[PDB]
Amino acid sequence: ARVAVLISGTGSNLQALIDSTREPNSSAQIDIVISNKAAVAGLDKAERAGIPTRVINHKLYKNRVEFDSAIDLVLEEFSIDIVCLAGFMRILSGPFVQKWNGKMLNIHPSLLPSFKGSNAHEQALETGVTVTGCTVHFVAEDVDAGQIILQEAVPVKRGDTVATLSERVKLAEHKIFPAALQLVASGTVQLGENGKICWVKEEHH
Repeated sequence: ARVAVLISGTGSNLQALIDSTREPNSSAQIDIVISNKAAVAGLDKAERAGIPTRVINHKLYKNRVEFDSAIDLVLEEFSIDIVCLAGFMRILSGPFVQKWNGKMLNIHPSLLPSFKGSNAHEQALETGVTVTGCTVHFVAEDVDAGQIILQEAVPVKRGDTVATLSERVKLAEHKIFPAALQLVASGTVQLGENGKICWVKEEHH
């Protein structure tokens, strides 16, 4: 499967994803990284890795649909099969999300449905949970919404700060984002017609 990563900044987990695709039995290759913002660190990560990049500036388009159509055209040109969102900060239009239904993954630094929205590590600490985690899911129209592929529980430790909790969750993300991509890229996990996850036994051995 040919994979695009959409970013807006540092491309968190992008290196984890690249490294996983270089493993011997990978089902995925990262073929393009697209940012809506010029000269961000995630672009440099992609370029240093030899991966094509594009910048699509939302200010050059009249509205969200036209902007997202420009993203989709690049995806079409590069024959992309699967999109991963790695810190992408714009809300994708309904038409775009519908088109990519079941082929677009995002990650969130909580065990959804807990701690939706921004600042999930601070929300976990303020709430006083002892277990948090991260979640990889298919993207649906409501943000953080969409069917869950993988989750990993991560402990909150006595004394944690936002920084120490965030680095522990990030280590889990580095595990589950590539693992989820491989499941989807291999066809082991697909989104069924019923809109629920399907774990498929593949014909090819």
